[PDB]
Amino acid sequence: QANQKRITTPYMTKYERARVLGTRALQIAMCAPVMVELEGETDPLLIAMKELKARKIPIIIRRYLPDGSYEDWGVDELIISD
Amino acid sequence: DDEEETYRLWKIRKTIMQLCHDRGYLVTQDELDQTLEEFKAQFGDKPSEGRPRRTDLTVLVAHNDDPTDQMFVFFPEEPKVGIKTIKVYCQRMQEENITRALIVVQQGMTPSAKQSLVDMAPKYILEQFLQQELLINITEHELVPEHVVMTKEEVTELLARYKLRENQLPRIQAGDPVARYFGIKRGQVVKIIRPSETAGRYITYRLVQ
Amino acid sequence: PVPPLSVRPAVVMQGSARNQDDLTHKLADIVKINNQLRRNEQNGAAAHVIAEDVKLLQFHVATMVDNELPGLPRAMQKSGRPLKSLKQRLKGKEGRVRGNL
Amino acid sequence: KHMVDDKIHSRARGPIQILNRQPMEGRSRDGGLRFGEMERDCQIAHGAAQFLRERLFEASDP
RNA sequence: AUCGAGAGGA
Repeated sequence: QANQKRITTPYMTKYERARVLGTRALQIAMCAPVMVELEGETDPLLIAMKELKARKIPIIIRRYLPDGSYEDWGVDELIISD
Repeated sequence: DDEEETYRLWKIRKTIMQLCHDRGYLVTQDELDQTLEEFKAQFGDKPSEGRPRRTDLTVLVAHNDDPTDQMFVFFPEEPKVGIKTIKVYCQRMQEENITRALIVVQQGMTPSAKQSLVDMAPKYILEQFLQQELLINITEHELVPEHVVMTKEEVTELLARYKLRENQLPRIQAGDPVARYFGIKRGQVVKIIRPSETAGRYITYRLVQ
Repeated sequence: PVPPLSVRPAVVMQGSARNQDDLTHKLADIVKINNQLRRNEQNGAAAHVIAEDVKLLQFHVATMVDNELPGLPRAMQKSGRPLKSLKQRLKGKEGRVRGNL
Repeated sequence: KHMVDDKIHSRARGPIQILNRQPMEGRSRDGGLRFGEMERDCQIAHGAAQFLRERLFEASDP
């Protein structure tokens, strides 16, 4: 599939948001570098929420189409609904 | 005893003309909506006495695309259709160069005739219809949405777009009443356009298996 | 096929009574009757006696597989209670699938 | 006779059964709660695949 | 600890 075109919705889903937040929170809790300036935050959930609001999440979503193909979306490339 | 029979025959004729028109065949307007008086003046008033005899209600109708492709409409005399009647009809289609026909039985089909219908399908194809299902036009019921046959090009286009196999699609049996009305075959796909209360219009695709 | 000890565990009493599983009891019955059949067929036995032995071995194996066979009586322990077959272990609710998976 | 003191019970990695390595039954045996078919049903409707895996595999019988 | 039964609560 050419990267120039994609058929999936440009909006992140609730399930995608939940799993991205959980995975990034686990990564942060396992001593990963942070992409935001932590004012005083010390808990991975709110750190990941701040990273999501900053659109600086180093995670790529592999949206598997039913036909067997997949489209790769960056978190920064998806509109956050909430 | 007689008015009932002529009314039944007129209604069957109207239903067959509508079925042929829906199948894409040359059906004239007057023959499409033929009234009781016109039917009487054209065929007769006393089917019991012989006017109209069931043999005279034969219909020759041609396809829109090719007059070289046309089908026969038959109303057999006997109540139960036998292998002899099937054979004489097959001989008639052989001499007249006809590949499609409709058998409008009065009561039912003999098992040998049904087996011959099954086995002889490739060269000559012909279908069997009880008289009772023909007294009403099924496609005009409110529960029956609009069914339209898809050409091979449209089926390929649909499959290409939805990136799915024919299997993935929902199915309609070959013995389904609407499938029998349209005279489709296993492997063809129909397009069902029905009103919806959540979107207005919905199109679903059914593959015959 | 003989299941391992995990499938049919030997429970431990509050003292030292090592009660065997019902599957283990059925297996012991199968082994004893199979040895009896082997010795009978190696020695001289009547046709009807061999047929009765075959019927009993059929019953034992079939009750190990499933102990709810129509007509034929259920396999009873030497206490007065019906046994539990491998089919009963995973039949409905409280069974293996619906109750542990 | 319904005194709450006889109804409260919590479990965190207690004894397990012998036939299957799943938590025991009954507060008297320090057994956990049953995450049954309807519970898995509601979690399916939720879409919480990781929570379903944690309940039925990770926290039950890894 | 296992089975079975009974009594119960929402």
